[PDB]
Amino acid sequence: GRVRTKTVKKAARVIIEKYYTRLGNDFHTNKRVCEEIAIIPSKKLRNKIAGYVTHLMKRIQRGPVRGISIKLQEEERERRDNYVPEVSALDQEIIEVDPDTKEMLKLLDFGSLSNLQVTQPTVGMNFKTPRG
Amino acid sequence: DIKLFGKWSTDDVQINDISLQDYIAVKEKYAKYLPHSAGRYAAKRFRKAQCPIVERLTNSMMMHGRNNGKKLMTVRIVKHAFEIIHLLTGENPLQVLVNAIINSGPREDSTRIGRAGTVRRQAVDVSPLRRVNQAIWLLCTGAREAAFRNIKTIAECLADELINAAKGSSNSYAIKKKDELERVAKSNR
Amino acid sequence: VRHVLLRQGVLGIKVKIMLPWDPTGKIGPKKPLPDHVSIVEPKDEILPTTPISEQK
Amino acid sequence: PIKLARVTKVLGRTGSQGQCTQVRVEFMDDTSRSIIRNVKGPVREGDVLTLLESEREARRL
Amino acid sequence: VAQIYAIRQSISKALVAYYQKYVDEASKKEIKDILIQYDRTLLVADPRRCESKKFGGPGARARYQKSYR
Amino acid sequence: TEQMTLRGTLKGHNGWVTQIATTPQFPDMILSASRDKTIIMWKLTRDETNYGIPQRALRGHSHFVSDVVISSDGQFALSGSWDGTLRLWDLTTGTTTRRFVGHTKDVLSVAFSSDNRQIVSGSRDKTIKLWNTLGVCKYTVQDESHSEWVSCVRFSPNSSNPIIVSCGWDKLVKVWNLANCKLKTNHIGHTGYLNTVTVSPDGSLCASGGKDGQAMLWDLNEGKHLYTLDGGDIINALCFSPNRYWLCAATGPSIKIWDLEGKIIVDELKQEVISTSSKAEPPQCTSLAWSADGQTLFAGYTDNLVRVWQVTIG
RNA sequence: AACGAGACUCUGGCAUGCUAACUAGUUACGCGACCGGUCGGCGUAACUUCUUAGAGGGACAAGUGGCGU
Repeated sequence: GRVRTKTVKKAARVIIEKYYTRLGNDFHTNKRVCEEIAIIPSKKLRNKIAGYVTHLMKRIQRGPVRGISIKLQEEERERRDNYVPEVSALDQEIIEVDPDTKEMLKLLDFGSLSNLQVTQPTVGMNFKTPRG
Repeated sequence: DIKLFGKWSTDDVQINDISLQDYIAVKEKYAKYLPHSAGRYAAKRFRKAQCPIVERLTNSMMMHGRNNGKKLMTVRIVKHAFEIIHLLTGENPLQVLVNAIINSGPREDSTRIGRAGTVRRQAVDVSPLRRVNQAIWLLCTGAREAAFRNIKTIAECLADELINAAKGSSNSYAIKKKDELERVAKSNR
Repeated sequence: VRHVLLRQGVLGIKVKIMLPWDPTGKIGPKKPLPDHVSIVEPKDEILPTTPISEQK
Repeated sequence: PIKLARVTKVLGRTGSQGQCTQVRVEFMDDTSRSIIRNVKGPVREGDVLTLLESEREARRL
Repeated sequence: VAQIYAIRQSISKALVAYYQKYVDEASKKEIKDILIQYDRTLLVADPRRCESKKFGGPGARARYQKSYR
Repeated sequence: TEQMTLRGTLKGHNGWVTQIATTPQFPDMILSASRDKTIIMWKLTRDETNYGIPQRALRGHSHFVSDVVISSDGQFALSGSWDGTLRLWDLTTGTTTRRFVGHTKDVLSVAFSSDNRQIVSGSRDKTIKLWNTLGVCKYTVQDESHSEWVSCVRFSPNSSNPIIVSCGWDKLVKVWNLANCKLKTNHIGHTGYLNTVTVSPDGSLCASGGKDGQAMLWDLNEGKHLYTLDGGDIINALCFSPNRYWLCAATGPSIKIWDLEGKIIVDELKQEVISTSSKAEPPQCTSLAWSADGQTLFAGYTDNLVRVWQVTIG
């Protein structure tokens, strides 16, 4: 079959990671830039690097890939990670406590908290999985 | 427009069985002027279904060792047979070829299972492509075996079995093997 | 491959040397191995911020 | 009687030496009978099989 | 046989090139589709040539008969 | 008001239609270079079942023909390809007459002069080659042309002082003084490489697009970034329009025709009604062509065909 | 990380594109011969399709559609 060995895949991964701006989807202009960037002993390896690159550039539009790391995604993930909402998800006016949680807060002298709305506790003591 | 050997046309040839329709060639666009085509039919599986079955019969005509390369020998054997067929019947001689290939191939074989010397077979189906493959084999070895030490030539011996397989007679070597290949097949079932 | 004649008999000596690269200013072969792909280290593209029309 | 058939999907290739393909066989009488049969020879999907006893079952030989 | 299949290929490839060089492309297409529809070996060369013999046998693939004990 | 409609496709190629050239002297022949090594003379019947028929294929190239151009009269052509050659053609009998060798990389584009005697070409050798009408090169450029390839070279068809301009893959539109071989103006304004340069018919406004997707146009007399036209994906090609005063810009799968002084995208130009093969990429639009009257717009696509666009005045 | 595998080297296949051919030719022109035909018969020129052999191209699972966490 047609499996690409570690030489083609290692070279293709570094040449994506360093020169992502020049590479696109055409295998032919990928081959014309993979022979100007790199010094490959010639064509039958040059067309195999440029073909895995042409299969690897289509794999970058659909999301990240678990090897290489390129700085058009890794700025978008950075701006996705520095994302705070306007009002936090911990600012709830009605938070729900059990009966016994309120007793722990009264031990911690937090029975004067106004936002707590004690729920009705569960009527059945049914939590274990039915063994057998 | 396209007549085999420039004389026999293909428009009135009518395959009977639905089992062999997609596999047996010419009716429509496999019409060739000659059985010699020199094409790469063995390059993939199932590709030889799309070759004209006149070339199939020509190719299996040259089986034994002293005739193994001779294609221009066997195409004139088939051409001279297609005169004797037309004389002895009076119709188009391609309808009798598909009548012989429809009739001659078995429809239930036995697959061999046992030990070294022990035979306990079992009956299975027959794929229609193996039916086409084993039709032409029985026809051609019947023509080969009954022309060996005999004054009859190969063109007469091919034609006098290529009609006897169309008529379903049991004097032809082909139908004599098909009914026994199904008789020993039913005997296990 | 060479021979030695000792006291007791003959020895053979086989010596293989894998030579290195560095195109021949006196040493080694010119071309690299057929699987050694080298990649030119990119000088980074400087970031184009505002359209400057440099009429020179 | 004799019954004419069709091929839905080829399942796998069984037999002592792998000579038998095992095939999921539809009938041609608009029947919902999807019998499994043992066919000897080259088969692809969309064939037209021809059986003699149309009530047999697929084993592994 | 190999020169018959070379003559009929060059007749076809000559008429197609004449109709391309001194007639229009449309007539070249209406020739080429019938020539391709009959048999593609009237325009495209057959690229298979004889393999080389190897020691150990009488030809390319076949090997000499071996014996035991 | 003015829309863009389909009348048919010109299906005669096998590779990507790389670049189209049209002539105003002949309203019937279209010349479209391609990536199946052949340039095809078209003939426009404009009936219902064939808008265009091929007439005479021009075959001299051993690789992908990149850029074709027709002379000031409808009898000479000029082209280049990715084998480092330029083939001067003849439209009457359909052959070559001159062959321009001297490049060491892929000839990317070739521009034709108004006086039909100055032949310029840009290659992947980071060099620009200036020719006669015969074949001896006059001056080859190593005046720090670009640090990388030269993707498109175009003349300026102005009644004023002419100029020669050439973009590149180093984000730069360099302006050159013809017959004196010297720089005039740099434009450090593009992110990512470029693909094309077109020049307006007055000879004042050049356009230039690339991987940024934004047609950043400049001025040829003083060098101002006038309008920042926006697009989606890559700009494969750009061309102007003399009558309607527009700027034909290329999206990937579609075409963006723009009002220039108004900066309104007026039409979208695409055709996808299929759904079982739309899981992949839609085909790009590689080239653009504007004829004499401007009623017709031709585009070079990746389904090996050329689509015609009609300006329905409504 | 190293070797072996693969890459690699020779060979087959393609090129009316490049380089050139009296120790390979084709086409054309006269001559000659026998009935516009036939010349592997004779000499000039246009040129490399056929013949040679060099560089460089060309095929990568690249394209489309299915199946694959």
